[PDB]
Amino acid sequence: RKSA
Amino acid sequence: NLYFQGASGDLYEVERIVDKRKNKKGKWEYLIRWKGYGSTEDTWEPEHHLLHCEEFIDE
Repeated sequence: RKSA
Repeated sequence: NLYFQGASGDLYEVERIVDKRKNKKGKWEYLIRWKGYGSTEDTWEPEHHLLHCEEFIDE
């Protein structure tokens, strides 16, 4: 996922 | 003007919602076209990490  | 919010807290700009589906827990996920990326990078994201933003009107 998006994060960092 | 959509954004995804990361677990880290940061906001990532969304170009558009491509598609929608219900998951195994009965919750909605959206296929995200990320701004600056193409379709090969589309990812399914939970509804509760998505935000909609508008110019501030003191109302």
